[PDB]
Amino acid sequence: ANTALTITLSTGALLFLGRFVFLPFQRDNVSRQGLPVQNGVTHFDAGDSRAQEVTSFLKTNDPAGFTIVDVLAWGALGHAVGFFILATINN
Amino acid sequence: VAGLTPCKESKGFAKRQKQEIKKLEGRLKLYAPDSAPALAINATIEKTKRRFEFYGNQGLLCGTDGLPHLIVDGDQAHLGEFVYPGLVFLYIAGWIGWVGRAYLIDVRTSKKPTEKEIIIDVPLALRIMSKGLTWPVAAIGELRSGKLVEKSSNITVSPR
Amino acid sequence: IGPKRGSIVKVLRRESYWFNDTGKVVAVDQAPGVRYPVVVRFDKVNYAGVSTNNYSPDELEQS
Amino acid sequence: EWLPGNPRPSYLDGSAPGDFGFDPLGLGEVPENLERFKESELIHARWAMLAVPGVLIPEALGYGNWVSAQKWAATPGGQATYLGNPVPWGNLPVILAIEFLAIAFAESQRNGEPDPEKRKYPGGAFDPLGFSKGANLEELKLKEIKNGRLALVAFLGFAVQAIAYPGTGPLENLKTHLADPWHNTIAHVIIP
Amino acid sequence: WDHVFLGLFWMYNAISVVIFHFSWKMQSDVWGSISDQGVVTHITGGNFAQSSITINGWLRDFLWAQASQVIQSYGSSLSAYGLLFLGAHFVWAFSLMFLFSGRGYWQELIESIVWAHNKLKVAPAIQPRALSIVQGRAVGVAHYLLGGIATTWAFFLARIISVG
Amino acid sequence: SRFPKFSRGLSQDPTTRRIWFGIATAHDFESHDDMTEERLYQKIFASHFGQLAIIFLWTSGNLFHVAWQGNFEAWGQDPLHVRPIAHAIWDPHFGQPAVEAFTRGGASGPVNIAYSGVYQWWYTIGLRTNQDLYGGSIFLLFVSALFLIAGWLHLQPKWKPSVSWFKNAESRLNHHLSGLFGVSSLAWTGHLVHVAIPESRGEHVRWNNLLTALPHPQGLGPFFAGQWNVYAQNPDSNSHLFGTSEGAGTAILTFLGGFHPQTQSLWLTDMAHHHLAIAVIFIIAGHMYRTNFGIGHSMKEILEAHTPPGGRLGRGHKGLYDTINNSLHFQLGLALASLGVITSLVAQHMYSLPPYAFLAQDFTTQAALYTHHQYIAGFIMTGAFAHGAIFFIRDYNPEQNKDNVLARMLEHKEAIISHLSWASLFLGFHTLGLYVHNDVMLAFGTPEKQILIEPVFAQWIQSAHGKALYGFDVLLSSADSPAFNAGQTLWLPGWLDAINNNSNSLFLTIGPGDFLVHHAIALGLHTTTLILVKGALDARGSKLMPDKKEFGYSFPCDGPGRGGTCDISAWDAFYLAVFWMLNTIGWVTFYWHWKHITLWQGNVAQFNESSTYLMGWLRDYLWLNSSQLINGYNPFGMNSLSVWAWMFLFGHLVWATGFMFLISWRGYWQELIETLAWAHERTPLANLVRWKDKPVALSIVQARLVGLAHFSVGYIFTYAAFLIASTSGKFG
Ligand code: CLA
Ligand SMILES: CC1=C(/C=C/C(C)=C/C=C/C(C)=C/C=C/C=C(C)/C=C/C=C(C)/C=C/C2=C(C)CCCC2(C)C)C(C)(C)CCC1
Ligand SMILES: CC1=C(/C=C/C(C)=C/C=C/C(C)=C/C=C/C=C(C)/C=C/C=C(C)/C=C/C2=C(C)CCCC2(C)C)C(C)(C)CCC1
Ligand SMILES: CC1=C(C/C=C(\C)CCC[C@H](C)CCC[C@H](C)CCCC(C)C)C(=O)c2ccccc2C1=O
Ligand code: SF4
Repeated sequence: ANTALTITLSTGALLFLGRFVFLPFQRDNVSRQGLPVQNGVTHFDAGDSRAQEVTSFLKTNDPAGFTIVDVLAWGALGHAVGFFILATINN
Repeated sequence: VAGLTPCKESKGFAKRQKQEIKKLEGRLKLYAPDSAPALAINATIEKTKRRFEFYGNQGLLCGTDGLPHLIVDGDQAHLGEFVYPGLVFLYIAGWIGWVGRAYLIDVRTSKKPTEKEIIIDVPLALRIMSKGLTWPVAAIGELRSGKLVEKSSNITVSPR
Repeated sequence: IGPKRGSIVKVLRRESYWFNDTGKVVAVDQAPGVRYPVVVRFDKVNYAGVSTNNYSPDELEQS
Repeated sequence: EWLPGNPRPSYLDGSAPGDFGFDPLGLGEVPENLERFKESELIHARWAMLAVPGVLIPEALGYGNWVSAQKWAATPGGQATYLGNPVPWGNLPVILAIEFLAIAFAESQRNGEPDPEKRKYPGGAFDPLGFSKGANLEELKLKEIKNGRLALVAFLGFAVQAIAYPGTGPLENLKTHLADPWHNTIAHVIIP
Repeated sequence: WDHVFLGLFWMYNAISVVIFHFSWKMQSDVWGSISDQGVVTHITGGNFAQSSITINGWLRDFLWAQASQVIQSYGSSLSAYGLLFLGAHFVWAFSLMFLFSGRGYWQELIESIVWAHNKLKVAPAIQPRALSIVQGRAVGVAHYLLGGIATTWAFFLARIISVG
Repeated sequence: SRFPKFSRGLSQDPTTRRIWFGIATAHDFESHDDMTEERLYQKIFASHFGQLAIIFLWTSGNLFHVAWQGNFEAWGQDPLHVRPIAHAIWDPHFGQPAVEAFTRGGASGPVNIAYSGVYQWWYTIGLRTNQDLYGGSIFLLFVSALFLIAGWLHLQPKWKPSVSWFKNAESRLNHHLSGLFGVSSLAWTGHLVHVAIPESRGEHVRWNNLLTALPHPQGLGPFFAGQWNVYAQNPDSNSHLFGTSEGAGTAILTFLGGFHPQTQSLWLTDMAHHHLAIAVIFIIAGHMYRTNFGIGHSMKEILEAHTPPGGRLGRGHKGLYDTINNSLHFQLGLALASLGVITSLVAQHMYSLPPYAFLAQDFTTQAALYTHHQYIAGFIMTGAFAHGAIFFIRDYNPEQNKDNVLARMLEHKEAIISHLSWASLFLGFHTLGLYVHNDVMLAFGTPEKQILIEPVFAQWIQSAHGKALYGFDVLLSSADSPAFNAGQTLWLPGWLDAINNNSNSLFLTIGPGDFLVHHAIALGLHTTTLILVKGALDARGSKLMPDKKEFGYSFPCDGPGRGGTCDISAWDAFYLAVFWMLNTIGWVTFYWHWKHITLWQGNVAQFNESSTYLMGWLRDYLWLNSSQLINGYNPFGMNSLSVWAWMFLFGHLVWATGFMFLISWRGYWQELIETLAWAHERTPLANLVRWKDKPVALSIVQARLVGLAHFSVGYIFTYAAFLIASTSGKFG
């Protein structure tokens, strides 16, 4: 039971890991891997207008670069773990 | 093992011994008892009774068909089904592979190497067919010394 | 030119039948402008049945 | 010097602490792989030397071995008895989320060091007794990997004793061995 | 030569239908037994006039009904006819390897095998080659005639010995 | 610019070959003249849309014929004693015995009995009446019409997508795993839960009562509150009759395992949970690659970073992302390799674990459905290997793939071909020698002298699954294993009851004949892999001919010189391995149909005594089951298997007709057609008629293709007939 506390703590734990623990691990990997590259150029550089990386949606005011996509990524793992926990407890 | 009864206590294996002699006994009914073709069927029956008493005494496993099944996993009871005659085979098959390999090395350093393969040099052949007796000590000996394998720089390779 | 007459060479030409094979040089042409002057004889024939082929000195090394 | 007379390889010169030249399969032959293997051999060993007192001293005080004190999480109710006392916060989603937060913050801060020597032995806050800033420095690092490899072999022993004899612990394997030592050995596992 | 090679197949087709018509025609209308009061019971009584006009009768009342003595001859004196019936099917399907394939595929497969021999220093000086195109067709038609003719030999010599 | 207009070099051909090759080079879009990247990808995209429209216009007519001329409601009332009707027959060539004999299933006229398992499928999924199938047929007519509109739309210059959109592999994988594999299996789960489970429990849920018929007693409350076990609370009992409310439960997502005890089929609550699991895991796996939002993966740097530092893989996978993304034949070969391994995983898991209600009882339908996916999978896997060969000729760049794993396959290609050759030769001598030995011992009156090998490895795997027949008792058959105690409260009460039953096909009792034919199967896969790996790796060149890449993929030969170069091309290795897949899948489906045709009538001892030697295969399977096949029509009369008796003979025509193209070769027929051209040009009253195409013989590649296609059509029709006439005429 206790859906309102289990989901909130598990999302807040994965967002704590996403902001303070694994954020140098994630920011290094999105720069080392970079954008996807076909034949030496970016997909947007090759002519795909739909492959342009959005910057208004990625314009974050967090001082460590933690954006709303990382909210939608690390918080999605916190609900996947949070519903893993709730299904395991309620058995 | 694997749901198979032993053939010495298998009722289906004893049924096949009963219906094989009975087939041969009915073949014997139309011959004279001292005739020459009746001695062949009488030798066939004693060959059959020797066979069924040999299969049951070796710890063979018989299924629901009354037939002896071989366990080739490497069981300590079942070594003579696959492991013991497999090591007997591979020794003989490696003997064939070692004296044919050593013959080709002995005729490659000859004046006409292609006339020694259509016309096999029997004094050269028989002096190494004896030498194929001790071939695991000579194959791994050539493997450890590097003489068994050829380096890829001296091997004819088709282009990419 | 050439490595030597009567010497053992190994063919580096990819499309030859005798690639990475021991061959014996029988003739090197010293005339200028010849692309493949070194004539190498092999103990084994190819599928055409010949053993005589001409290679450049860049496609052979001494072995 | 893991074998007297054996030629030590060119990538193992002996200047490293515990460089006894033991690499028959050549796993550390790559230079950049070998720098990761040196900081992997020490974290493993330090976790193993935190594990041998974590196995024997719970067993010698009578609170079970390291297996029967670990099966409570698979049970829906185990209550997490620590030193004979059930902790109130000892639930499986509670203690795993702390372990996936506290250790992950510790291991991410460990991996952030760019120096390949401070990754091995950091010092400073992790050396408050000042033995690193002392007269002996080389032999204590040799003491680290000789004690560490002993506990690494010990934890390998610890694990495969539980697979071979389930329901028993390493001091209970020691007490079984101390009664009739010429009958109950690894040959009971080798020869069934 | 290739026309002789194809005429060998058409000789198989011609002569095989000739001996099939022979075997069915006289097992149905000639060969049999005579009981009392002049009644003639043939081996396959009167079915040549009605079943040998369709290919299903030829497959059914000749190739299936009369092959009920070449396949259950096992455990008897005619079991070598069953063994050579099956091995004749083997030689026929072995012929289809040589007939349908060509030389260059087998030459490059032999080149891979020669590479494996060069690796272990067991290269023969007589170079392994694929069979020639005339030779591959000859080997294929030899196994086709041998396997099919041995199939008909085994089926005939089991059936008409069994019912004779 | 005549036909064909895509190739200028074939339009100037004055012969019949221009008519032929334009049919066969019609979809080889990259070999066309004046041909570019954008036109390649857009024509392939619209051809995909046309393929989707053909599939949906096929399903629409297979639904329309069941709804119109089939007794789907009468099969829904009694699925055990009613034959499923495919479609009606209107043949002007029937006599009155043929009309009176093809009238089956209580129909008003001559009808065809459906052996495609569409009735079992549509019953399990929720379709009950003919009006529901008609509405599905109209809906899929609309869906195929929408795909035709979308295919026409993307060839218009306003909506043409560029090659950079086509080569966007990360966005394609994210929206395929998230959308195609995730939201469609979650859509499915919404069907299976909303419609198929209440139609199994008698409740009629349609579009009119979708928003009112609650799928659970407490729906979407326990889902969002976390207690998901409420959805596994009250499962269907063992007294549940399918389609009726009595004996039913309320749980929508169970984890029971095993089979429904009345249908011998999988539980719709389990398949609903199965799809919610392969839906959560595919939507989560679809958030992997980087498209537009900063997070994700670039697969180029994944393949670049996956290099072993010891140099055993060379450069690893560096340069492989551009190699796959630039080569359409690499992507198509990977897709067909995965598709063959899953069309065969389809075949292996719908006979042993029947997923559709009353499919296990209908025997010939199950036989057709196994043989279907094993032949479609042995042509899809060979297409994968053939496309690997076409990649190595017209798409593999050795400069871009420098010392990576793909270049290192060419570096040691003789080792791979020679070791596949050794494995094929090992399996062939051993399997043939053991079958011929067992044949000799049954011939020589001694069945006991056979080398019979109990397949104890796969029997150990069956005992590892829970089969207590062999008595190995290691794990899931012994109660002392942790896997059993982790499973005995969760799924194993269904699974052990399903696997310890001896009437079903779930992990059958195997014997020495199964061992021997599994080595026949390994022989077939190994030799087909031998020819196909040999074609793919000697595609660019070999020691006989080093410039095979500059002659294209499907070139005939290289001439009689250098010994002879017949079948030297990689297409010819594909050609020679179509015979090997036909032989392989023939062995596979022979083993399936005889292991099951003896299981279904009870006497498994016939297979256990007779499958170890090939005279048992010839006599007790090929001869014994063909008793009512070839007696489908007689001089006395004709039965309902008569169409299957003609289709059997028809196969023996077409297959043997292929021999005419596979044995006799071109120049005989070219001189024959030269004499025919003289005869037409000199015959009075017929010389007036001219040809515009010059009559020539079939060309060499075309001859091998025509003989191969005839061989394949005869092979699939001889076995489709025998297999659907030796199980449907002797049911059991
Ligand atoms: C969520 C978004 C979305 C979704 C739904 C799809 C959907 C699809 N795209 Mg697409 N794509 C997208 C966005 C999307 N894409 C993006 C953003 C990119 C840009 C890079 C592309 C670019 C792209 C290309 C360029 C191509 C596709 C194609 C396709 C089709 C795949 C072929 C097909 O129908 O097989 C259907 C396959 C499945 C349903 C998956 C089934 C998986 C296995 C094989 C079967 C398992 C199912 C189960 C066991 C069977 C039971 C059923 C049985 C009872 C009958 C499919 C309609 C191709 C096509 O056909 O074009 C028309 C094509 O050419 N798309
Ligand atoms: C501290 C701080 C702050 C705040 C922040 C916050 C408050 C945050 C929150 C956050 C959040 C609030 C987040 C959330 C997120 C969420 C999400 C993102 C979700 C998702 C989900 C998912 C996706 C799931 C899934 C699923 C499903 C649907 C079903 C099936 C199962 C699963 C579970 C898988 C600020 C800025 C002021 C600044 C200062 C500091
Ligand atoms: C030439 C070429 C190609 C092709 C190739 C091919 C076609 C191949 C195939 C291959 C294949 C087709 C393969 C498959 C594979 C699979 C596998 C390998 C599987 C495995 C599995 C596993 C390992 C799993 C596991 C397990 C088990 C076993 C039991 C229990 C459960 C589990 C899950 C745990 C391409 C196109 C690329 C291009 C280039 C060239
Ligand atoms: C298989 C095959 C080959 C290869 C056939 C070969 C290499 C013949 C093999 C003959 C024997 C088996 C090898 C020589 C045997 C030696 C006498 C050594 C004895 C070893 C054992 C037999 C004892 C072709 O060359 C060919 C050419 C044209 C169309 C089709 C085909 C074709 O199908
Ligand atoms: S034309 Fe025919 S016979 Fe002549 S080389 Fe080509 S494939 Fe061989």
